[PDB]
Amino acid sequence: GNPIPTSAVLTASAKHIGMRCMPENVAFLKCKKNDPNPEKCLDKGRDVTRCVLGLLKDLHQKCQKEMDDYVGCMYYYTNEFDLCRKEQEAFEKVCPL
Amino acid sequence: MILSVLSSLALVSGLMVVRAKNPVHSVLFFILVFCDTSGLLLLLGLDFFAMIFLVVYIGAIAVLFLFVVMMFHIQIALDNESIPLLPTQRNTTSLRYTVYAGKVRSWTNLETLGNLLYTYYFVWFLVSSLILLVAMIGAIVLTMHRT
Amino acid sequence: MMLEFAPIFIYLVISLLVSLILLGVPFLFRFDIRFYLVSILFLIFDLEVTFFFPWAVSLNKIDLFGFWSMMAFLFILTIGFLYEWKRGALDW
Amino acid sequence: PVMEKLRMFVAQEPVVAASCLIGGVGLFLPAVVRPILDSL
Amino acid sequence: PYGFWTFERHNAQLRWDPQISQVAGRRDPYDDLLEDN
Amino acid sequence: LVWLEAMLPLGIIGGMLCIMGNSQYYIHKAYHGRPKHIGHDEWDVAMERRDKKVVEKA
Amino acid sequence: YIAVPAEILGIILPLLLGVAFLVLAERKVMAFVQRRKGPDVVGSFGLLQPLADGLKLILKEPISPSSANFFLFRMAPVATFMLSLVAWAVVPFDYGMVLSDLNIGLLYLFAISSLGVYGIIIAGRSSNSKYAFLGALRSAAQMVSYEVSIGLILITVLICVGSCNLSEIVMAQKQIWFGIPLFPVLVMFFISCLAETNRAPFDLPYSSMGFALFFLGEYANMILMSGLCTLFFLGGWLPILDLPIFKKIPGSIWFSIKVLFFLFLYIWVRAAFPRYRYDQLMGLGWKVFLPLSLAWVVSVSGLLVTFQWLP
Amino acid sequence: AMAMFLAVSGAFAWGMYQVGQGNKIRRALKEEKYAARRTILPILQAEEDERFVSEWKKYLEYEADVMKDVPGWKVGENVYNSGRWMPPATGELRPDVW
Amino acid sequence: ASGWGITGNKGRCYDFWMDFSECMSHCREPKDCTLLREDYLECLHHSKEFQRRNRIYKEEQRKLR
Amino acid sequence: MDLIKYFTFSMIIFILGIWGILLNRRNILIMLMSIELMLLAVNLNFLVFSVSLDDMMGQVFALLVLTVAAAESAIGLAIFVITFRVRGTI
Amino acid sequence: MNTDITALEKAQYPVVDRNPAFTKVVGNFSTLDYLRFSTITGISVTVGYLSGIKPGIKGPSMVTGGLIGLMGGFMYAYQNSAGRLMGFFPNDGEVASYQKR
Ligand SMILES: CCCCCCCCCCCCCCCCCC(=O)O[C@@H](COC(=O)CCCCCCCCCCCCCCC)COP(=O)(O)OCC[N+](C)(C)C
Ligand SMILES: CCCCCCCCCCCCCCCCCCCC(=O)O[C@H](COC(=O)CCCCCCCCCCCCCC)COP(=O)(O)OCCN
Repeated sequence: GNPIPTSAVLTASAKHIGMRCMPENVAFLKCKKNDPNPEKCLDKGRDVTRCVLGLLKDLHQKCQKEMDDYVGCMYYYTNEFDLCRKEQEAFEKVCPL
Repeated sequence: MILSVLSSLALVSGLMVVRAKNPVHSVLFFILVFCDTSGLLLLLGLDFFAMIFLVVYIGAIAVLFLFVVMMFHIQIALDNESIPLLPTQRNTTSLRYTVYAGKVRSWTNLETLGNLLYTYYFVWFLVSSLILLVAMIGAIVLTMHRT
Repeated sequence: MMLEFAPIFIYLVISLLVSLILLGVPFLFRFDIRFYLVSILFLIFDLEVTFFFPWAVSLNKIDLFGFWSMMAFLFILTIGFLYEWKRGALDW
Repeated sequence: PVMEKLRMFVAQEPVVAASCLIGGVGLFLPAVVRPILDSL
Repeated sequence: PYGFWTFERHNAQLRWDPQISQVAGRRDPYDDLLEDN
Repeated sequence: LVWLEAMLPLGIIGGMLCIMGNSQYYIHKAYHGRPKHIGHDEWDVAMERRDKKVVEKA
Repeated sequence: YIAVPAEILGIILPLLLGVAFLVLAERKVMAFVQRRKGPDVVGSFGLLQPLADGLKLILKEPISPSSANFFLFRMAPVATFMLSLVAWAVVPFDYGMVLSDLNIGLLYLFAISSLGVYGIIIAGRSSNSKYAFLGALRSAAQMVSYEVSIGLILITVLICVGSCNLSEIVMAQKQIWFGIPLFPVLVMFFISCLAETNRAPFDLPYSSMGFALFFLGEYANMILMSGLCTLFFLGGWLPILDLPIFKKIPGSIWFSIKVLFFLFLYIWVRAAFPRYRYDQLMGLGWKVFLPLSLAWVVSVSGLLVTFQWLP
Repeated sequence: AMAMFLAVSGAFAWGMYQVGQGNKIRRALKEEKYAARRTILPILQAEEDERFVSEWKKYLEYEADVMKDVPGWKVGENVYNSGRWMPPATGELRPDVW
Repeated sequence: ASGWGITGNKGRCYDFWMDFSECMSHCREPKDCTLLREDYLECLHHSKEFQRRNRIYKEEQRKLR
Repeated sequence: MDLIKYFTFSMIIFILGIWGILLNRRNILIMLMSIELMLLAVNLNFLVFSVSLDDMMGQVFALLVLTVAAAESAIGLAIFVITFRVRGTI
Repeated sequence: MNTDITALEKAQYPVVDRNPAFTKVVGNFSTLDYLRFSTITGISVTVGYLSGIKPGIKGPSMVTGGLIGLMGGFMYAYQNSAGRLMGFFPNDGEVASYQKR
């Protein structure tokens, strides 16, 4: 049920992540900018992970077939945006953002 | 492993260079020295410098030395600065922190060099140009006999 | 990022082996000074070509300053080449 | 003069004249045209 | 002299590096990740 | 008409050129399942390593 | 990872077969140009001639001229054959059909081409013939003098792309091929490759295998330069500029077609023109091609910088 | 003749314009690719941080046990007087290239 | 020290160098910026960290026998 | 430990170059190839240190020293060529 | 590219238009600047003419010396005018001209 957050899924859904996770991503990046110590940024990282996996679950629940082929082909061509355009438009037609 | 053999062959080649009877063999081992040095540089990730070593050292200087040797006579002839780390890497390899911020847009050894070779340190570049011009001028005046 | 040279090394080894096989197929059954001047010119212009390679790739970052630095470099080597020309070192 | 010495040089050195012309154009563009476009 | 490294003529990197701090090739990796907004 | 007899060896060369390129597209895919990606940067390399580790984990 | 030798064999053996059939195609086209028919008896249309020549050359009982160190003489053809073959590990035939995807591919090709001078020099010296030594010495200088121009033309190509990756130079021509704007550059590159390979008007020039290895290396260099001329200027595997309905044809076919076209130009130029002299080869390569290549570099860089059309 | 110069010089202009126009598209595509990387960096960095902190807990648990006897020790003492955190060094001067 | 990194980012040890040099810009006695000089020199070579790891390994080996 | 090996290799190359300059005082060509070996060793030092310290001041210098080494080769070989002509021997 | 025109030793005279343009410095040439320009050019031309008689090239040597003199004198005059404008040399007339501006 829950998609595996690998390169194909993450890069395929990056377009939606960049429009629905800007608060958490910006907060985490600001925290990392001040201090790069991993033990002092675990609170923001968990928030980012929880905000991203919810989006990944929602996408799979809404358009399962329009996303499975897209992520499979992204894995096939190694995250090549130019070679994956027809299916990208198909997947972005169901999800407007 | 790869470092050890690629260094041993270069040491033997250099030893043969400095202790060769026929200068042709000396130049041939002098080529192998840079052939091994290029691989050693490639082990460091400096792909551009290894290719330039192939292009310049054994592409221009070695050819010039070979020309001079052949057609002319072929006549006969540690703990202070950086203490080494002992082999404790079973746990150290796991302790490898990767910062993805520096990988999102990564430069190559070529464009990293060219970003500052021509703008922030251009005077040294022009001084090397002048050195090349001096070499060009001095090649003629020493060796030139027309008609 | 440097993982693409191992195929080249294995290619070199296999080309070595196949060349040795090809050689083993029939086993089973004075001085001229211009030759030095041409090498000198080649060395100089090979260094010049070497110095072009960072410039051509990184010509988008540097702009109107690196271009003119390269132009001054080329002007100096062009004066050198003109001296090479009129002195008759390019003739045979 | 100029229109005769230039003609003599171009006639007997066509390749040098062509290379000099194209190089002069390639140097003229970023020296005289680029600042003009910088105003716009 | 007593503390010649404190003189202004001997402190030039302290005034040039801030001017070239944002040049590509010297930036903090996280700097460019936040310049979008 | 009559000039096509010089195009037979010159077409065998083209066949050899095609087969050299197509031999590394079905052999490399055979033992990876994926065509070779052009433009490998350290981001892509590291992300492939992370893919291998996550697939091995689950 | 034991499949890498399979790829290397699959790129090497068809290369040798293509070299043999390229010799046959040369001997056939040079015959049809001269209003005769080339080798036709052996095969259906002479297609079996290279195999017969190879077998006849193998079954000769040849002797080795061991009146030398016998090491440099025997390894010089090997030294040039390795270098001729190793340049094919980076040339891409389609999108993802390259053996080794270097990020320094252009400069790697320049290096491989520049180290090809040693084989002929060592062959010239190892043979005791003084005149052969002088001939090899002249050929090395010619190859060097035109390698300079080849490098300067590569710089012009690299300026418009911004990356040394050969597979990205082709992708940079999706708008138009670089042979259309830089047509004089294409002509100069073809002529330099003609002089680099000691072929056509720039062609001034032992037994059994050594000569066979030299011959195979020279023809593989011909094929490599014909491939480069279409890899840099004719769009590589990219289809014809317009009419996008034939897209069913694989991209590897277009690369093959363009390479065959450049090989046909090689044979045509050989058949159509006489041979230059050495005092004219060096002059032509040092006073007509160096200034033109440098001026084209300057012009392209100045035009791209002025209008901010850089990569 | 003269028309040859016209056609070659017009090709050199129109083709260079088209080369610039295609370089614009290539730059846009590359920028899209980069922008798709800056939106998924936080989650990858978060996972790396979790893995590293777990492994660091393991390493400190290891080093505390091995030399409990030694009087002078601190167990995970920063070697930097400033107090900044830095990644543990390795005996490889270029690890992420091979 | 220069700050130009190998991969196109800020140098690894550049921040330590800029802390040390800023300390030395308003300290005529160099015995009070020693703690920053040692940090900069330790970022270059990692001598202290390697020494600590070697000590841990030696202690482990001694306990082994 | 890899920096130690990289420095030791270049130190041995430098020592070999000095030996060649010293031992082969009779021959001139060896006295040039030994200088080139020394320059190679120093360039390797600069590149290894630049990679180790993560600084670009060693790569720029290696590129700029390549030019000096090549120009020294050119001038030295020209001087040797004119030297053999005059005295008729090496 | 980032640039900085500030100098280590501060100007001891009033500074007007701290970073002058090439055209403005050239337009600031005074009678003394033209005098030194002409003096350097004439000296160079005379030296070139006198030194080239023995080889047999009077005109060519004249032109070479004239080019050297023009370049040197122009850069000397530009140096003086820029220093006066930037405040490193006594700019008695510059402050008088640019105060009423
Ligand atoms: C502009 C940027 C720099 C461009 C050059 C850069 C490279 C430097 C090259 C310098 C060497 C070449 C200089 C030009 C050589 C040609 C000289 C020339 O044009 O004058 C000719 C002829 O042209 C003339 O009419 C004389 C011109 C010289 C007098 C001109 C006035 C002095 C000018 C010097 C100051 C201005 C600098 C030059 C103008 C910019 C020489 O006169 P004669 O042939 O000897 O006279 C013929 C009669 N008889 C043989 C019997 C003696
Ligand atoms: C789709 C595929 C299309 C075909 C692709 C392949 C193209 C090549 C096809 C074959 C062409 C013929 C090849 C013959 C090979 C030998 C010819 C060499 C003859 C040669 O080098 O000419 C020299 C001069 O001309 C030269 O210099 C020749 C080079 C000129 C290059 C063009 C430069 C023109 C620049 C104009 C630019 C203007 C537009 C841009 C602003 C010597 O001639 P000489 O005896 O007179 O000695 C010079 C005294 N000066």
